[PDB]
Amino acid sequence: MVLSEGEWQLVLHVWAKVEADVAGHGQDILIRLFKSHPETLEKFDRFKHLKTEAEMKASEDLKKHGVTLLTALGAILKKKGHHEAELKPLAQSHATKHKIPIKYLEFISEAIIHVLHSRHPGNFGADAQGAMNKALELFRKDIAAKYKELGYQG
Ligand code: HEM
Repeated sequence: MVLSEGEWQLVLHVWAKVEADVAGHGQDILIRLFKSHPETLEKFDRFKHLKTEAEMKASEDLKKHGVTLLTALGAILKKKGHHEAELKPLAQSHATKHKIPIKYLEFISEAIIHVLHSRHPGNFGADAQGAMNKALELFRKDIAAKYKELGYQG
């Protein structure tokens, strides 16, 4: 798939707002993902034990990882499709070390879209959401193709 420049602009305009508070968006997203699909929490051996949203909100570690995650995702979006290099190390660790099924990447894509919609309704109308969705489908498709070359296709 190929996004047009206008779609990338809609994606990088709402991402510039996310970058005004990387840690808070990172937290929101991971929590939304763990509340919505609790099974994904089990993948994190470092967070697994957290029992409530209040415990999640108070975890410094979780908030630090959320920054790591968004930083990595942001560097991929700013490439505007030319992300081959960035994707390599990410696909290798999630497919071989962490073992993250494609289905989970769909779950966190849904969490990202929920959170932008709640925080940024004025910059995340229907067209901007269809473009973000197009950009995350691209990402998932390329990661899935790499998973396959690596021997996991999960
Ligand atoms: C937007 C999608 C994703 C991005 C950009 C992303 C990015 C990262 C980054 C940059 C790291 C650290 C370096 C490395 O291990 O590669 C990381 C680690 C990790 N990620 Fe992801 N990730 C994504 C989705 C997921 C999902 C959906 C899960 C699981 C439900 C997952 C589970 C983990 C785990 C288990 C670690 C290790 C955490 C720790 O250090 O103990 N990732 N991910």
